[PDB]
Amino acid sequence: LGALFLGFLGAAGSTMGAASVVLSVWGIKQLQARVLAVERYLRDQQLLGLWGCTGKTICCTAVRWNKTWGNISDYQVIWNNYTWQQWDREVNNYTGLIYTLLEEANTQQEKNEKELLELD
Amino acid sequence: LGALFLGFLGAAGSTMGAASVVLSVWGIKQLQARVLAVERYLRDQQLLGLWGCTGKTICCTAVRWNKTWGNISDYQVIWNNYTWQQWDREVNNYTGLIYTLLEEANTQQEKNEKELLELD
Amino acid sequence: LGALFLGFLGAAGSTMGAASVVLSVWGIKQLQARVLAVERYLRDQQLLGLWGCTGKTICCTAVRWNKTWGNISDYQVIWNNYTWQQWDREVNNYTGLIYTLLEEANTQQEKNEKELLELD
Amino acid sequence: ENWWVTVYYGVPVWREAKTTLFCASDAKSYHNIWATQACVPTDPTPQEVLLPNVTEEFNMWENYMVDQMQEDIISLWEQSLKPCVKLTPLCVTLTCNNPTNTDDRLGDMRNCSFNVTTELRDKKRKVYSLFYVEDITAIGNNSTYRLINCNTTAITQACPKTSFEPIPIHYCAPAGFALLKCNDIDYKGNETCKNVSTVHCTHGIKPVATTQLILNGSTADNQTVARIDPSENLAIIQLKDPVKITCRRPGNNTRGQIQIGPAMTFYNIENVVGDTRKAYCEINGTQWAKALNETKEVLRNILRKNISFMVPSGGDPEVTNHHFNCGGEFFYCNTSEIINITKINKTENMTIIPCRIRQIVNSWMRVGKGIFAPPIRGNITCTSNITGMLLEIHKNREDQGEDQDQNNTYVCLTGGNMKDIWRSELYKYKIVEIQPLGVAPTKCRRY
Amino acid sequence: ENWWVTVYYGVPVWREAKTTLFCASDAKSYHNIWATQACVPTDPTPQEVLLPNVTEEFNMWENYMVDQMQEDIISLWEQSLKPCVKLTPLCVTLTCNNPTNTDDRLGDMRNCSFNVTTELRDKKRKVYSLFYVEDITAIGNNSTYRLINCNTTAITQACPKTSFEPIPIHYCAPAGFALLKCNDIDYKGNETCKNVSTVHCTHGIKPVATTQLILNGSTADNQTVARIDPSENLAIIQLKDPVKITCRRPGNNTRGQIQIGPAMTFYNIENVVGDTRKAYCEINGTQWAKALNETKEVLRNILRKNISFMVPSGGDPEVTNHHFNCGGEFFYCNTSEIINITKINKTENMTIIPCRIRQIVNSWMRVGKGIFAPPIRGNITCTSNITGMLLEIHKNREDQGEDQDQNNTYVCLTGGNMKDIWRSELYKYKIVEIQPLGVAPTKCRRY
Amino acid sequence: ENWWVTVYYGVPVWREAKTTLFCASDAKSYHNIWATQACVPTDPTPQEVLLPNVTEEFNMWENYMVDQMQEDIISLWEQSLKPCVKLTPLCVTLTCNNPTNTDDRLGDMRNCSFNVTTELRDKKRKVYSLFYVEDITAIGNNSTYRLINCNTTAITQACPKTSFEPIPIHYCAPAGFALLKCNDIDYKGNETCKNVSTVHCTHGIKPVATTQLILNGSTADNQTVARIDPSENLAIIQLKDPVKITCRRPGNNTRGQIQIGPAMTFYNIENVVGDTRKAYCEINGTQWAKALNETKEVLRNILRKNISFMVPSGGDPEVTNHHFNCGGEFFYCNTSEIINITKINKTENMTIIPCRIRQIVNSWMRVGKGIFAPPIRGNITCTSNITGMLLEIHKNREDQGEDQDQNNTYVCLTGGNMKDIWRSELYKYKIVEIQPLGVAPTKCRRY
Ligand SMILES: *[C@@H]1O[C@H](CO)[C@@H](O[C@@H]2O[C@H](CO)[C@@H](O[C@@H]3O[C@H](CO[C@H]4O[C@H](CO)[C@@H](O)[C@H](O)[C@@H]4O)[C@@H](O)[C@H](O[C@H]4O[C@H](CO[C@H]5O[C@H](CO)[C@@H](O)[C@H](O)[C@@H]5O)[C@@H](O)[C@H](O[C@H]5O[C@H](CO)[C@@H](O)[C@H](O)[C@@H]5O)[C@@H]4O)[C@@H]3O)[C@H](O)[C@H]2NC(C)=O)[C@H](O)[C@H]1NC(C)=O
Ligand SMILES: *[C@@H]1O[C@H](CO)[C@@H](O[C@@H]2O[C@H](CO)[C@@H](O[C@@H]3O[C@H](CO[C@H]4O[C@H](CO)[C@@H](O)[C@H](O)[C@@H]4O)[C@@H](O)[C@H](O[C@H]4O[C@H](CO[C@H]5O[C@H](CO)[C@@H](O)[C@H](O)[C@@H]5O)[C@@H](O)[C@H](O[C@H]5O[C@H](CO)[C@@H](O)[C@H](O)[C@@H]5O)[C@@H]4O)[C@@H]3O)[C@H](O)[C@H]2NC(C)=O)[C@H](O)[C@H]1NC(C)=O
Ligand SMILES: *[C@@H]1O[C@H](CO)[C@@H](O[C@@H]2O[C@H](CO)[C@@H](O[C@@H]3O[C@H](CO[C@H]4O[C@H](CO)[C@@H](O)[C@H](O)[C@@H]4O)[C@@H](O)[C@H](O[C@H]4O[C@H](CO[C@H]5O[C@H](CO)[C@@H](O)[C@H](O)[C@@H]5O)[C@@H](O)[C@H](O[C@H]5O[C@H](CO)[C@@H](O)[C@H](O)[C@@H]5O)[C@@H]4O)[C@@H]3O)[C@H](O)[C@H]2NC(C)=O)[C@H](O)[C@H]1NC(C)=O
Ligand SMILES: *[C@@H]1O[C@H](CO)[C@@H](O)[C@H](O)[C@H]1NC(C)=O
Ligand SMILES: *[C@@H]1O[C@H](CO)[C@@H](O)[C@H](O)[C@H]1NC(C)=O
Ligand SMILES: *[C@@H]1O[C@H](CO)[C@@H](O)[C@H](O)[C@H]1NC(C)=O
Ligand SMILES: *[C@@H]1O[C@H](CO)[C@@H](O)[C@H](O)[C@H]1NC(C)=O
Ligand SMILES: *[C@@H]1O[C@H](CO)[C@@H](O)[C@H](O)[C@H]1NC(C)=O
Ligand SMILES: *[C@@H]1O[C@H](CO)[C@@H](O)[C@H](O)[C@H]1NC(C)=O
Ligand SMILES: *[C@@H]1O[C@H](CO)[C@@H](O)[C@H](O)[C@H]1NC(C)=O
Repeated sequence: LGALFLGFLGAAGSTMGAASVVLSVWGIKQLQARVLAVERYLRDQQLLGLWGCTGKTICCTAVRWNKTWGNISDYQVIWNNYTWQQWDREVNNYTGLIYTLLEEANTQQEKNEKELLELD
Repeated sequence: LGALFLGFLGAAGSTMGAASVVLSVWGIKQLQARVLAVERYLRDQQLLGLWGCTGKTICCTAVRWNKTWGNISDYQVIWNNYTWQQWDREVNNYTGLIYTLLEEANTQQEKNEKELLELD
Repeated sequence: LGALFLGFLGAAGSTMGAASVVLSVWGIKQLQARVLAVERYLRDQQLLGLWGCTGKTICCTAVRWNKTWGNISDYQVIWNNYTWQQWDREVNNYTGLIYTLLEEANTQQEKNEKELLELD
Repeated sequence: ENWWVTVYYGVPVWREAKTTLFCASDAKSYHNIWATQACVPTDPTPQEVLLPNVTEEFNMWENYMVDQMQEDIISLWEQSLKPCVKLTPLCVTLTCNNPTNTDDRLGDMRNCSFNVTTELRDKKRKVYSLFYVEDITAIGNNSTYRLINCNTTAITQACPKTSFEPIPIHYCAPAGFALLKCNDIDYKGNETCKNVSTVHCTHGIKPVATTQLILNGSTADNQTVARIDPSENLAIIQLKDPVKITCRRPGNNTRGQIQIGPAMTFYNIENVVGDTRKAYCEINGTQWAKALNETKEVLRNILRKNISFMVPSGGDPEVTNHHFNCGGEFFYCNTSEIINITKINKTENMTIIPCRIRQIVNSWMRVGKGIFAPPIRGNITCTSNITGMLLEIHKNREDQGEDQDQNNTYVCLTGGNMKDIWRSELYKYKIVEIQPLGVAPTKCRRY
Repeated sequence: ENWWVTVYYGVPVWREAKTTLFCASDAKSYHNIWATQACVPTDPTPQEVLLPNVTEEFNMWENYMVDQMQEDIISLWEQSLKPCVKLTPLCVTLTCNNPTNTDDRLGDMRNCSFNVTTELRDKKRKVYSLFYVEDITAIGNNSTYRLINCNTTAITQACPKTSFEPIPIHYCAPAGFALLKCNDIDYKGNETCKNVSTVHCTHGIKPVATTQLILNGSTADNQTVARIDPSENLAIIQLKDPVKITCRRPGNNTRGQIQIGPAMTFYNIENVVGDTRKAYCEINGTQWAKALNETKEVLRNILRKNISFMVPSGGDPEVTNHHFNCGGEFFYCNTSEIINITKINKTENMTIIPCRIRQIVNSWMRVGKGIFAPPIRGNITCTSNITGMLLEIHKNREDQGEDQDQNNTYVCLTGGNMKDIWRSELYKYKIVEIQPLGVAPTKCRRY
Repeated sequence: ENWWVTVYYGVPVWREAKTTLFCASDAKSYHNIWATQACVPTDPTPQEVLLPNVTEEFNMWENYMVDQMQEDIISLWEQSLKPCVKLTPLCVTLTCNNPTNTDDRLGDMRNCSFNVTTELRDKKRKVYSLFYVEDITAIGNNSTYRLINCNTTAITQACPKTSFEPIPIHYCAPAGFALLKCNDIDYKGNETCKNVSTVHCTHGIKPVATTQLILNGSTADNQTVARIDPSENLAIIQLKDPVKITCRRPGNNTRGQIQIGPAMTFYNIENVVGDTRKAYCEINGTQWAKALNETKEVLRNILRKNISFMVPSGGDPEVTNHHFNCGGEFFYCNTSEIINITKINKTENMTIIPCRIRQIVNSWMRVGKGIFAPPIRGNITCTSNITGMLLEIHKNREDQGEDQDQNNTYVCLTGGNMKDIWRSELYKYKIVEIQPLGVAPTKCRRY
C-alpha cells in the first residue's frame, strides 16, 4: 500500500508522442518499504520543486535544447518513432547538466527579474 | 509530535457555511506512528496534487455538480442546515466517481488546451 | 542519503544581501534518521504551505513589518552589515506572532476576497 | 445552475478507527519498573477544545484502548524481568522444620536447609533459608519439602533496585487522530454523550494491578455509579467517597546473600528481628458502612431487586483474597469478614483485616510469568484510597433454588482480569480519525 | 528553433533493480508454521495490465526473488522454533533392546529405557521410550545406545499445536516498483519474452520443501519443458500432466508425557497399536511411464544425445532418498526402484514405494536447525501431485570411460538445495523500478 | 514605508543540536569484529566547503560524538560475542602443576588436568590444558586451582574466525545536519576557531582500544599539544613525531580441541613448540627521549611548573600496565621502566619492554563482558605508531607534603576510560542543525 503513485505504465509500448499522460518479518518489510517509497517520492518532489513546477504534470521552461544533447535529428521523428525506453538511453550523459541549468534558469533568472525589474 | 496538521476541528459543531476555514515500547510506537502519519498526509497531497490545487486550501473547478450526486434540494439549505458530519453521509457512494472526474478534467482538459490551442 | 536538501550553506560567511539563494546498529540508525529528516522536511513544507508559497523559494506578502519586531534601524544597514547568524538572534521573540499573522493574512484575507468579492 | 464542485481542506470529518497510542509521562525520572524512560515527556499545557452541538455515541465495552494498554503493561512487565537472574537451580529437595520458639510471623515461616551448587560446579554446600508456608508443598512423611512452581513454570527473581510503584501515565494520540472525551456527570456505559470535548492527551492512569477493590482510582462526582456489563458476569462500581486504607508489615528482615552461580546472587530472608505481628490492613468502619449502603441502593435501583452479599467459595487466591502490591511485597488479604458491616460498625475503634505475605507469584493470574519477590529489609507501611470495586453479578433464579427476587446472591465479588480495572478508567475516551478532504457544491467556477 | 525542454511526470521508464518484496495471503487464518499472520491480506481483484510492443529480456538463473524467498523461509523457520522447548537433557546413555515379538514397523523400532532428571534436580528416575533405528547409534558391545546428533548440533522439538502445512503465499512489490511477467507458452530460461504484462502480485507459491520431485507445483501448458543451467550441474523438468501420488502410514500411536524440567514436556511414542505395516507410497505406473517417456525426449532433443538413467550412489538421504513432509512426519522414501518403468508398467494393479519414518531431522540440509518431530497420534495419509523433477546433468565423456554419446549417465537425480524448487516457480517474474522524471524537447516555451 | 515580510528558503542558520550519526567505511569487505558490514560505503569525493568570516565556538569536553561512538563500540562488541559459545561448564576444580623442565614462557604457564562433561551428560573424562598463571588462583594447600572469574562474571570465548583488527570508520551526519570542522594549527580545547569549514563526513577513526599510549592516531602538525581538562584529572598529549613500536611473541602454539557440549568446541593451548622467549616490545630510545623532552616543556609552559614523573602505584593492570591488542592476543606490558629516559638513552642498541599474555579479559575495564581469548597458532609480531599519551595531572601542594612547585608528581600516567581516546580524535567536529526558514523585511509587496 502506497496509494500515492501515478503512471501505471500501461501505454508504454505505444508511441511516446501519443501517450500524453497516464490519467515479525513482513512488519519490518513494511516499515522499511514505506519509508523508502516516501523518500523516493520526496526526491522527485524536490527536483520538481526547484523548477517552478510544484503541482503541474507538464511544464515548459526557457532553457534552449542543445543540439549536442543526445543524437539530434528532426525532433518530429523523435516524437513519432520512439518510446520512453528508447529515448531514455539518449537522455543519459546529460542528466546533471540539464538538472542544474533548470535550477539556475528558474529560481535565479525569473525571481531576480521578478523582484528587481519589478519594484513591487 | 507531528507539528504539521491543520484543522483542529474546534468549530465543527457550528454551521458548515460559516466555519470557512480553521486558521523499547514507545520507541517502536513512535517509529510506526510517524511513518503512518507521513504517508497519510502524502496521500492527501496526491489527491490534492492531481486536481491542480497544490498549495491552496479552497479551490474551484470546471466540473458540474450532478443532481443525482446525493440527495439534491436547494443548495442554500445544504449550506445553512448541515454540518460536515451530516453532509459526509451524503458524500459517500460518490467518492471514486468525482475523484476520477476531477483528475480527468484538470490534468487532461486544461493541459491539452494549454499546450495545443496555445502554441507556446 | 537524503538527496533532497537545498542550501549547502557555503556562502553563509558572506553578506546576507548578496547571497541571494544557494543554487544491526546502522540499520536502526538509517531507519530512525530517514524518518526524522522526512518529518523535519514536511514541517517546513507545512509552514510554507499555509503562506501561499508552496513551490516558491522567495515570496512577498501583504503583512507590514512592525518597528518593534526586533531592533529597528535603517533596513539597508540590516542588508549590508549582517549575516543570517547575526539577524537570527533578532528574529527570535517574534516567531509565533509572525507565523500566525502570515497564516491569517494569506488563507483568510486573500481567499475570502477571492471567493466573495469575486462571485466566480 | 449546477453549483460546481469545491474542495476544502480544513475539514472536520470523523471516522471511528483503531490505531496505536503513545506515552506522556510527568518529568519525574530518577529503575521503577514502568521506568519513566523511552516515554514521551508531557506537555505543560493540557490542550482541549469544547465541541458544542455534538451528539456522539461511543461504547465502553468495546474500547480498543483497554486492550492496547493491557498489552503495553504485559510487554513492559516482560521486558523488565529480562535482565534479572533466573532462579532455576533453586528447585531442590528441602530439609525444613519450624524455625525456633497467636499473631506470630514465625509460625507462618519455615526454616529450610538445602544443598546448592557453588561457583565450582562440583562442591555443593549446605546453606539455609526461611520461607513462608504458602510457597512450599510436601513430598514424603517427614521434612522433605518442595519449593513451589518447580513443575508448573520457570521462576525468575526481580532485581532489587527496581520499584513496583505505579507512576502516572497519560495516553495521547498521534498526529492525525483525535481523542473524544465525554464530560457528563454520569455515563450509563453505552449511549450518546452530550458535552463532548476533544483532547490531545488523557489524564494520568496509574497501572495499579489488584483485585476485589480498585486503588488510587478516579472517583465519580455526583453519586456512586454502577457500570454494568450486559448481564454478562460482572459490574464495576465507582464510588464517590474515597475510603482510606492503611496496610502494615512491622519489623525488619535481616537479609543475606547466596552465590548460586556466576553473578547469580540469590537474596535470602535470613532472620526476622523486630516484631512478630502479622501483616494487617486497617480501614474506618463508618466510611465503609456508608460506601456499602450506597452501593446496595445504586445496584438496587437498576437491577430492581433487593441486594445480598455472599462470602466467596473455596479456591484460588485470585478470587478468594485481596491482592495488593504495597512495596516490594505481595499481600494476600482475607476480606471475607469485611463484607458484614452491620456487625462491624459497632466497634468505634477501627477494624483489622489479616493479611499474608507471598514471595512467589505467578504474575497477575493472566501473565503468569513467575516472579520471585526480593526480600524488603525494613519496617514497611503503605496507605492508599479505595475508589472502586469489581462486583460479580448474582446468579439468577435458576441456580440457587431459593428465591432470587430480594436475594441477589453475590457468590463472589471478584474480577480476575487486570483488564477490567483498565475498563474503569477508559470509559471516557474514543479514538477517531480525521478525514480532511471534503467535497461540496458552491457558487464559483474555475476559469 | 531549438525545441525547448519539457518535463513530464507520468513517465514509464524501467530500470532493473533489487528491493524487498512482501506478503499477500488468502484470508484463511485459524499455528501452522507460516502462520498466515503479520502477513498482508490479498486484494480481491488480481490487477494486471498487458504491455504490447514490449521486448524484454530477463534471466531465470540470476533472479533475486529466489534468494529473497529462501531467506524468508529460513528466517520464518527459525522464528517458529524459538518459543518451543529445547531437548538438551535427553542426550544420555540409552539402554535399548527389541520391543517384543516382513513389513513390521516394530522391527524398525527400539525400546529404550534411560535415566532422566526430574523436576527435583536430584532424583533421577527411569523412564522408557520407543525410537526409530535411524535415530540411534552405538557405543559399546551391548545395548549402550546414543541418541543421534548429540555431538553435531542442538535439538529442539516442535510445539505440537503447529502444522507443517504449506499455505499459498503471493509476493507483491511495494509501491514504486513493478513486476514484469512473461506469458509465452514456453520459456528457454534466458532470452527475450514477447507477451509481457505487469502485475502487482505474483500467483500463490506453496513453500513445499522436498527433493527428487516437485510437489503441488505449477504445470506447463503445451509440453513438458526442460529448464537447464548452462551445463553446470542440474536441470529442472516441469511436467504437463500432474501425476497423482498417495502416501500412507497406517495405525495409531499411543503417546505419553515425560516432564524433563519446568514446562519441559517431552512427548513420547509410547506404543504402536493399530497395524504393523510400514509407511509406503503408491503411484499409477502408466502415468509415470508416460511422464518419463516424455522427459527422455524433451532432454534428448536439446542435449542431442540418447538418454539413460542411473541409480544414485551410496551416501546421504539428502540425495539417495525422497524427502516428503506429509503431516507432522518426515518420510524418507526409496525411489531407486521406480526409475525402471519398463519392468514396472507390466503390473496393472499399482506400484509400491517403501518409506521410513524419521523423528530427528537436521532441517532441510541447508538450514540444519535440528528439529525433533513431535509424534502424530493417528491413522495418517496424504495425497499430492507430481509436477516437476530436479534432474542432475549426466557426467561427460571424460569421467565414465565408456561412451557418453547415447549413454547419458544420470548418476543422480537430485538437488539438495531448497532454492532450486523456488527457481522453478519464479521463472516468470522480474523486479523493475519506475523512473517517472522524463526530459524531452517540445514546441512550447514558458513565458 | 514598512518594508514588507519576505520568506526565503535557502537559509544558512545554525543551531547546536544532538542527533544520531552513521557509518562511512572504505570498500574493504572480505568476520573482523567491526565487520565492514551493514555499514555505509564511503563517497569517493571528500566533500567539504570553506566558511570565511565565521567565528564559531565549540567545546571539546562536552562533545556528544564521543559518547555516541563509545555506545556504538560497546553495542558492536556485545553483538559480536552473541553467536559464539559460552564457556560456563569450564569452571571446575583444576589439578595443576609445572608443565616440565630466565625468559621462559613455560615458567609462566601451568599444566592443568580436569574433569569435563562430555556429550553424553554422564561420562565425565579427564582432559588437560595449559594456562597462563595470571588466569588461575588458588584454593587449598596443594594443586587445587580455580579458573579465574568463576565468581565475578560469565565468560564466553570468541569465535576464532573473527579478527580484532581496527578498520577505519568515518562518521557522517544525516541530511539536515552539518559537521563543522576547525582547521587551526593548534586548538586549546575550548575557544573560538577561525578557519572553519563544513564537511559531510569525518576522517577515518580506527577504534584502537588501549591505555597509557594512543596508537595509530592522528598527529599534530606544528608542535606537540597538551589538551587539558579543567584541572580535573587528566590531560591528553598529542605528539607531532610518530614513534615506532614493535611487539613480538615468537614461536608456534600447538592447538587442540575439546568437545564441552553439542557444538561447544573449546580451543586448548596444547603445547608451546618454537621458542621460549617471553613476549616483548621494542622502541627506539632516542625518539622516545625527544618525545618526553618535548612533552615536559609543553606541559611546563602551560602549568607554569617544572615537570616530574612517578612510577604508578600497586594495583590494577588497568592502570599499572600497558594494554595492547596485537592480533588475537592481549598484551599487558610493564612500562614502569621506560619513563626514565636519562638512563635509557645511553644504550644505542635498542630497549626492551617485557610483556605478558592474558587469555581471560574482563573487557576494556568499562564493558567488562568476559571474553576468553582464542589461542593464536603462530609466530606473531605487530608494529604500530605512538602518537598520543593519556597523562594524569599531578597531585597538588596539599597531598604530597613536599613542594609541588618544581615537583609535578605524576603519580600515574593513565586513563582507564576508552572514552578519553575518542576525545582525542573528535576535538574538531561539531553537529549543527540547519534552520532554513528565514524572515526578513524587504522592498516588495505581494498583490
Ligand atoms: C496509592 O498511592 C499512594 C500515594 O503515592 C502510594 O503510597 C506510596 O507508596 C510508595 C511505595 O510503593 C512509597 O514510596 C516509598 O516511600 C518511602 C518513604 O519515603 C519517605 O521519604 C520521601 C522522600 O524521599 C517522602 O516523599 C515520603 O513522603 C516519605 O516521607 C521510601 O523510603 C521508599 O524508598 C524505596 O526506594 C528506595 C530506592 O528507590 C529510590 O529510587 C527509585 C528509582 O530507582 C525511585 O523511584 C524511588 O522513589 C526512590 O527514590 C529503596 O532503596 C528503599 O528500600 C530500602 O532502602 C534502604 C536500603 O537501600 C533502607 O534503608 C530502607 O529502609 C528501605 O528498606 C525503598 O523501598 C519509597 O520511596 C510512597 O511514599 C507512598 N506515598 C505515600 C504518600 O505514602 C500507594 O502505594 C498507592 N497504592 C498502591 C496499591 O500502590
Ligand atoms: C499437496 O496439497 C495437498 C492438498 O492440500 C495436501 O494435502 C493436505 O494435507 C494436509 C496435511 O498436511 C491435510 O490437512 C489435514 O486434514 C485432516 C483431515 O481433514 C478432514 O477434514 C477437513 C475439515 O476440517 C476436510 O477439509 C478434509 O478434506 C478432511 O476431510 C485433518 O484431520 C488434519 O487436522 C490436523 O490439524 C489439527 C489441528 O490443526 C487445526 O488448526 C490449525 C491451526 O492451528 C489449522 O491450520 C488446521 O487446518 C486444523 O484446522 C491437529 O490437531 C490434528 O492432529 C490430531 O488431532 C486430534 C487430536 O488433537 C486427533 O483426533 C486427530 O486424529 C489428529 O491425530 C491434525 O494433524 C489436517 O487438517 C489436508 O486435508 C490435505 N488435503 C487433501 C485435499 O487431502 C498435501 O499435503 C500437499 N503436499 C505436501 C507434500 O505437503
Ligand atoms: C596499527 O596499524 C598497523 C598497520 O595496519 C597494524 O598492524 C597490522 O596488524 C594486523 C593484525 O591485527 C596485521 O594483519 C595480519 O597480517 C598477517 C600477515 O599479512 C601478510 O600478508 C598480507 C597479505 O594477505 C600483507 O598485506 C601483509 O603486509 C603481510 O605481508 C596475516 O597473516 C594475518 O592473517 C590473519 O587473518 C587470517 C584470516 O583473516 C583473513 O580474513 C579476514 C576476514 O574474516 C580479514 O579481515 C583478514 O585480513 C584476513 O585476510 C587468520 O586465519 C590468520 O590466523 C592464522 O591463519 C592460518 C590458519 O588459519 C595460519 O597459517 C596463520 O599463520 C595464522 O596463524 C591471521 O590471524 C593478518 O591479516 C597487519 O598485517 C598489520 N599491518 C602491518 C603493516 O604490519 C597494528 O595492529 C595497529 N595497531 C594496533 C594496536 O592494532
Ligand atoms: C530496623 O532497622 C533500622 C535500620 O536498619 C533501625 O533504625 C530500626 O530501629 C529497626 N527496627 C527495629 C524494630 O528493630
Ligand atoms: C425487595 O424488593 C422486592 C421488590 O422487587 C420486594 O418484594 C421485597 O419484599 C424486598 N425485600 C426487602 C427485604 O426489602
Ligand atoms: C485409532 O484411534 C481412533 C481414535 O483415537 C479410533 O477411532 C480408531 O479406530 C483407531 N484405529 C485403530 C486401527 O485402532
Ligand atoms: C542415440 O543417438 C545417437 C545420435 O546422437 C545415435 O548415434 C545412437 O545410435 C542412438 N542410440 C539409440 C539407442 O537410439
Ligand atoms: C611454526 O609453524 C609454521 C607452520 O605451521 C612453520 O612454517 C614454522 O617453521 C614454525 N616455526 C617454528 C619456530 O617452529
Ligand atoms: C622550576 O620552575 C620554578 C619556577 O616556577 C623554579 O623556581 C624552579 O627552580 C625550577 N626548577 C628547576 C629544576 O628548573
Ligand atoms: C618468525 O619469528 C622470527 C624470530 O623468531 C622473526 O624474525 C620473524 O619475523 C617471524 N615471522 C613472522 C611472520 O612472525
